[PDB]
Amino acid sequence: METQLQSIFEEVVKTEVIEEAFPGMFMDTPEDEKTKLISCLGAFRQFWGGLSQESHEQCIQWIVKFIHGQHSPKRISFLYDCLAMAVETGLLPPRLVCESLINSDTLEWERTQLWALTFKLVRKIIGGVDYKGVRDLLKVILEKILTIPNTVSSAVVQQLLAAREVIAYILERNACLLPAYFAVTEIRKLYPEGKL
Amino acid sequence: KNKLFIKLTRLPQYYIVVEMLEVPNKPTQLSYKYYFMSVNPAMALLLQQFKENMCAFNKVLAHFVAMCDTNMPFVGLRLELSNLEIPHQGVQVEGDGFSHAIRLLKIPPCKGITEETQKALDRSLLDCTFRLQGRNNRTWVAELVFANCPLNGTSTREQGPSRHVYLTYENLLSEPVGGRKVVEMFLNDWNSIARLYECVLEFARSLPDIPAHLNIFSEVRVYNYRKLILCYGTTKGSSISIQWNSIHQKFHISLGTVGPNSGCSNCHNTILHQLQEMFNKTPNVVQLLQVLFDTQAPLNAINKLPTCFSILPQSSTHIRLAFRNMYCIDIYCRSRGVVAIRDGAYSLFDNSKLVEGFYPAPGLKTFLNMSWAASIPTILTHSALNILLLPSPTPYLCSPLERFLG
Amino acid sequence: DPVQRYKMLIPQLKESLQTLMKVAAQNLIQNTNIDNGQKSSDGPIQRFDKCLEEFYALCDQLELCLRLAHECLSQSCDSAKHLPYPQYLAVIKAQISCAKDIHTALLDCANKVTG
Amino acid sequence: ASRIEDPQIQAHWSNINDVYESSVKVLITSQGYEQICKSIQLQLNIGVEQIRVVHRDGRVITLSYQEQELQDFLLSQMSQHQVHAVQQLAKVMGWQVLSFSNHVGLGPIESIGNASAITVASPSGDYAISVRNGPESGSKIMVQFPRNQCKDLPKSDVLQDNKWSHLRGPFKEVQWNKMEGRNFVYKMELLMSALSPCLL
Amino acid sequence: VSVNLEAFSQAISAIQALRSSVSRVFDCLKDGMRNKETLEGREKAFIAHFQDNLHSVNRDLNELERLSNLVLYSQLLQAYKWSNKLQYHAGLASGLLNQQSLKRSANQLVLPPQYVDDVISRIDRMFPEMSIHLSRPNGTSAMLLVTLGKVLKVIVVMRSLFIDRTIVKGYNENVYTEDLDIWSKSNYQVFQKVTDHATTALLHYQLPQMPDVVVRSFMTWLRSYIKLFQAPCQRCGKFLQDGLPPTWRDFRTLEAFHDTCRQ
Amino acid sequence: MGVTCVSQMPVAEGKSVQQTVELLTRKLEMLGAEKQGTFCVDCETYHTKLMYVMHNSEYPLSCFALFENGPCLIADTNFDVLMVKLKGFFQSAKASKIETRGTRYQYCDFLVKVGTVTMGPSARGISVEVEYGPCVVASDCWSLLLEFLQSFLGSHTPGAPAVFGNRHDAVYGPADTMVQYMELFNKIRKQQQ
Amino acid sequence: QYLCQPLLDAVLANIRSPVFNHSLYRTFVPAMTAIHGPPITSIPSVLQGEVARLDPKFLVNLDPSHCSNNGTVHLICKLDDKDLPSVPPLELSVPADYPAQSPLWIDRQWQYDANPFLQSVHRCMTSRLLQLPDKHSVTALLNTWAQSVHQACLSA
Amino acid sequence: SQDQEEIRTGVDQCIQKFLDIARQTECFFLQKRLQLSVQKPEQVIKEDVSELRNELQRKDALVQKHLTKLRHWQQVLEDINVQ
Amino acid sequence: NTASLCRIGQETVQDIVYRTMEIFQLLRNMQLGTYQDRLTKLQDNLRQLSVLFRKLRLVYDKCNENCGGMDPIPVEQLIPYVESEERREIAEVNKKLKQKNQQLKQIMDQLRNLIWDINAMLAMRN
Ligand SMILES: [Zn+2]
Repeated sequence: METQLQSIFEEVVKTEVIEEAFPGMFMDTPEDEKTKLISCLGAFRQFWGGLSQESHEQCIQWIVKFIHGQHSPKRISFLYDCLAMAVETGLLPPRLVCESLINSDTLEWERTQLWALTFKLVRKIIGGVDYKGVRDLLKVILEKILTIPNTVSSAVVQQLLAAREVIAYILERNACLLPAYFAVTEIRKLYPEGKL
Repeated sequence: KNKLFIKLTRLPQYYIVVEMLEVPNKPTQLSYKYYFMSVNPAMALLLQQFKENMCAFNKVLAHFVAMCDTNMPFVGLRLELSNLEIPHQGVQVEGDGFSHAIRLLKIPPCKGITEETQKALDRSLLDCTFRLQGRNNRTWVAELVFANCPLNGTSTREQGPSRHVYLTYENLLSEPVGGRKVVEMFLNDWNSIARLYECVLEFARSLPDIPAHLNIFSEVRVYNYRKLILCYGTTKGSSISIQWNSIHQKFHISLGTVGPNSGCSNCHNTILHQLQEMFNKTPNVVQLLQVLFDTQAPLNAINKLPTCFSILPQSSTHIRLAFRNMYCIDIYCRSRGVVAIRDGAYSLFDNSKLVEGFYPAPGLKTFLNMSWAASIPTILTHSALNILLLPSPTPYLCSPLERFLG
Repeated sequence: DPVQRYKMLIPQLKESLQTLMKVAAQNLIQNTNIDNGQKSSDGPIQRFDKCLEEFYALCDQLELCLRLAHECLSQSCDSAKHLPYPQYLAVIKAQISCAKDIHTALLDCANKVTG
Repeated sequence: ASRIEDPQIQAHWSNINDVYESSVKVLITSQGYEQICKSIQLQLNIGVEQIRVVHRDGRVITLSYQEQELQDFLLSQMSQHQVHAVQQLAKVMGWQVLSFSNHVGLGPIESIGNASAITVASPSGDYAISVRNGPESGSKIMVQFPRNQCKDLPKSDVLQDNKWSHLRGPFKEVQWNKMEGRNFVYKMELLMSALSPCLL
Repeated sequence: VSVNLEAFSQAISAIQALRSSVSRVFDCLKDGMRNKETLEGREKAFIAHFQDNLHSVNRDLNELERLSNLVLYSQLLQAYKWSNKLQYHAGLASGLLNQQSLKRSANQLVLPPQYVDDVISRIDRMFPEMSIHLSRPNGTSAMLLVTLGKVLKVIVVMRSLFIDRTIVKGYNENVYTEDLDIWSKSNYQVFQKVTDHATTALLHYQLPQMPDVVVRSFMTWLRSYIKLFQAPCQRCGKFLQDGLPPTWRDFRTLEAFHDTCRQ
Repeated sequence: MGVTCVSQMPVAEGKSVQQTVELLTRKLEMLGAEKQGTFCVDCETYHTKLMYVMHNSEYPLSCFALFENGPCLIADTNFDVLMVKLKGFFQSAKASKIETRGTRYQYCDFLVKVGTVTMGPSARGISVEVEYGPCVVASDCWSLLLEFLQSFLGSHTPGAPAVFGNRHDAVYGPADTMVQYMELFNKIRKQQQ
Repeated sequence: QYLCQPLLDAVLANIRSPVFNHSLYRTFVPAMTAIHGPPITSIPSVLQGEVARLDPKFLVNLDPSHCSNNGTVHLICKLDDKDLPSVPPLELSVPADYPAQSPLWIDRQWQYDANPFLQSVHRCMTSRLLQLPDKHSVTALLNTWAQSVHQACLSA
Repeated sequence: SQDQEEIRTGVDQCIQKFLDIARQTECFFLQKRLQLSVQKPEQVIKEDVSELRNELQRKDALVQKHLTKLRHWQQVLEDINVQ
Repeated sequence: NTASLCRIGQETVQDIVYRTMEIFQLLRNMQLGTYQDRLTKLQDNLRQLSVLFRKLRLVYDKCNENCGGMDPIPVEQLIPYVESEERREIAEVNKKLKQKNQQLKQIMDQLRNLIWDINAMLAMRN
């Protein structure tokens, strides 16, 4: 079953070996981003509609560990666009994706492009979570931000700051994702009185 | 069903498929479709169309066949470079239009080499371009270009700070053009180059401070990044060569005579093994120059003896001479031009004779050439050693020493 | 005889190596103990130096025997390679001398033309 | 032989022939460098209906009675001998060969014969030459001048050291027309001597 | 015998190796451990080096035991030594200098038939397997029938002390034995490919001036075709590609290859 | 005379005698082999000792008479006429005639012939002969025949024949092929079952 | 193993003794020195090389407009050739530790829109980056950019 | 002057040095020829004139020898054919 | 003049290495009448080799002392990149050699036809 999803997603992003010898002579434009996304979304929709409810989440953990196992950032952003349209079309419940994205242990701050693209996608898809899920996401995002040192490199700081926009979006009072009392309760549980 | 399978003989498992189709508007013309097939009871693996831009030559067919035959050997080399964690740029069209090349960025640093020498090497490697040549298209050549050469030579190698070394590799007939042995041999040559760069850096650092006799006694001649040819002698005749043999993982020195004044040999061929071991234990070249300068003068005298006398090479600066088998004598060379001779068969401990035995009776002949008291050494000048060993007519042209033992 | 001697010394060389390794081990253990808490008997001990010189002496005797045999065999093969016997040695030495004259002539000419 | 005069052509017909067979020995040398330029030689077998060609590199080709086939084949063989001449000349002048391809596939799709390719480097480092001859488009030679020598290449601020200013750079082309000598090999060595060290 | 000389020379080196290896074990022990930047690293480095040194002593001792099983006058010896030295030196020098020749041009036939006959007889003296039959049916141009075992029957066509045409035929096939069948084919594709490769070897072996070493090398290359049908290709390991035995022998390297496997 | 090997390959499973040849011959065609005519080998026997007379179609005019271990006479076809004339004087035997009839396939200097020794009117068995015309030498061309056989025959490949016998520089002969055929024929006649 | 073992055992006994060398030293100094005698008589370099070995079509330079001289190197190079010079910057962010984390091209769709040819070059170069293998180099991105521009020139 | 590895490396070094310096002298001569041809396009023309005249003389001598042989064989054949 | 002396210097340095190679081959073939011939051959080779040294030396002195007025342009400034009565004598000699080559081609064609006709007849007579 994870073999099925393995064959699907690996057959999505295969790379051509014999190209760069006789470059561009093969008669075939490789599916550009939109057609490839539509085909990927269709095949994953087949596997998802086939899938059972209780098996709904271990496959998502496999998806996110397969995305975080990648190395090319274009590949990662393509599969994140796939996950974004898979949430946006209504196929996926928009809480499992966010939780398995953040609680993935491959998400460390040293993987700065993965950090930036991940928290960009969570900024895109957090608007649909119910408020208790937003509260738990707030807690795990704060605990993810808490692992950064006092000093980091001067180039990675802007890609690290992508979590700050998710935090600013959750604690924004006009957006009203959750009651603000829950937000200050989670914060003051993590930064008690006297802690910067 | 009307297709042609053009197999590539140089690089196997690759098949071009040329199919012909009828064009509807012209009943007297044909259309050609070219595909790149590959095979592993033959099993096909992948297939890809390739059809984009006297009349019997079909120019595009021969063009595609030549392009495939020229490009496909590079794919295996790229895969092998990627499999050994060697960061390399993709196959790129060279500036002179027609070509293919795989320029490496960084090599795996080394094993068994100090960190500072690794840094000095990594900051001097400018380019590691690989190219293909040779009939049947199966010879590879890597051109390494180093900068800031430590020390130059007597030859015309004192040009701009850019030394170009070409390393060629030709795999066997089997084991196709793209394989593991080529890059393995390349890494072996790189390791040898690094282990030699160790000694060249040591020598370059020690060049400003020289005991001032080895400077005129020895001179560097060539530096091809894989061999060190130093030359020593009063007339700059003798030559020693340093090289690292990765097969045995030990330094290999080769001695020769290049100069229009010398004996019949390098005169150091009797101490070649002890010098090999000496340089293998402590890789320092200034010690080699010093011991050569110290031991050349006694060796020039000990080589001209009649070959009766037998030369047993013991540890360095301890050459043994033995008239017949009954007699013996030890040659202890030391600095400042002195040699200490011994009784030979005598034992440096409890007074018992060795297997050869036959205690040399006179002993005091060495004292005038200035009971068991031959066992203690007697120093000389190398000039008294010249007189004691070069054959003078008698006070047949025999030596003094062989007259004594005779 | 040269092959026979090489055979005779080989068992002795193995014996000398065994004693040199064993004596070294005994000396190192006593020296470490003297330094260490363990106090070891004075005993005979046997000096390591005497054994190391004995091994070297056997090695020289073997090398001398082999070097002589190799030189003797090389001379014999060369002699075979090169009616009365006095005239035979005479024509050999004559050929040898004329080759040397050719040598000297080529040498002196090639050295007088330049350098 | 009368029309094409640049590389060379030679033919030595055999003494004994037959009523249904004959043989020649074609050689394509250079005008001045006969010794070194001896890499391409042919031995035609003129049968009753087919001409069999045996090249020196172990390649047997069965041509036709059609003159165009033989003419195109001989033109391609001359084009290949042209690059073999440069190879054998670089072997003699001590120039280091960097690359050699007998049938190159990069460039314009060529005529009856496939294009040849060679690239050699000067013995003293910096300078280098490249040659591409073909039956239709040939004699495309371009010298590789070193950097800091053209003075027209756009500099970059990323290059903050002078060590990188010694590599062979701008790849300037040379016109094979309006040159000296009388043969491709004459012009090739004159160009090699021009890019040599001035010992005058 | 020469085999004894090599065994003695190998043994002399083995004694030198044993003495050096024993000195190395003690000399390294005297220096003792080095810092190595880490406690585990220093202990490992000392143990590894000592064990390698101890093993080398064992290996060198074993070789000496195994090698035991296998095995007016002085001027004459000086002349012998100088003759051997000049022979080796001049051989190496001639090889290295004729390998790389700087000659670029010539500008700055008639031959006695008995001389060609003598050259052919000298070449036939060596290679006892090959038998060359001289004949002059048409003019001074000689025609050689060369029988190689039960394998080949080559028809060389000399115009002078020069090789012009070669047509190999099978042993069972008929060369017609008489007025010689110069113009014919073998009727077998393998022998036709061998004729093509022989013409290729002729075009390859072409010395400019000396007309004897060319024929010597041609006969030597032909003699390599005595292990035909009995050798495997050195590229594919196969005996048959498209029903053909390996047909090419590399010049400078008498090894077998199917001509499709270039080699 | 080119080194040859003949072996019998069992039909196996429930494959009919003819069905197996049809398949084996198609497998040979799948080697790029091209048919080069037809071959008929008809042999008659005599109970005199025992006489054998066989004639391959590959040889147009020869008739081979083999006397077991005794010498083989390669003679013209008029030999059969002499045999018939003697017939009243000669022994005849009882319907021991054996024939193998099959297609000839040529694969680049190797001729492969697969046929069904049809005994009398009823087929039983299969004979495969691979010949090499270029290979005049024999007994060490075995490596070749073996490699080619493992290519197509696969299982049931013969581990040589004894007609090669003692190692010798003796050339292979048409008589040797006929002796192989005679041993094969004695085996079909008696294999039974 | 054979004939050496007690020596091996001895030294394997006595490692981690602090006085260890003394003891070795003592018992091994005199005999040896008696017998043998006296003793003896900003921007990473890989990026600089990749830049030095580019085709003269490119004129790569640093980026002081956004992050400058920090570590990962932003680059605006150029396109200069017989082809087309559409949108020369293609800002490339090469992260530190170059033989990993293949560099990413910061997308700028604001300039590649408004004209069909630029939209086509953007589409084809993006697809070419999708088909590029993992751990690609800077030269790979430059070459695929050039060939994508060329495809847009010929396909249109 | 008054084992195998020594002579081996020695001949390697001396022969390679001789070859390099010979190729360098050849390069110098070729440079001088190139300069004289490009800047003095008159001595090269005189050289071509001399070479062409020598070629014509050689061709004339060869045709003379061929005519002598042809006349000899013509007389020989005229002698035969008779009865 | 000087451009031909330079070609002479080229041929001398191209021939000296061949002479040394012949000397090496002669010393190699000298294994231990014929000895006198080998000795005089080696001596003649050495004498001609020294004469070649003298010739190359003198032509070197000549080309170095010449240095005609027209050499202000250093090397690499002469290669062309992308971006009277002597000619009449040349044309006359060219026309003459063209006519002679056409005649020689006719002669060679006739000789080839003769040889082919004789070979065919002597082959078919059998
Ligand atoms: Zn093969």
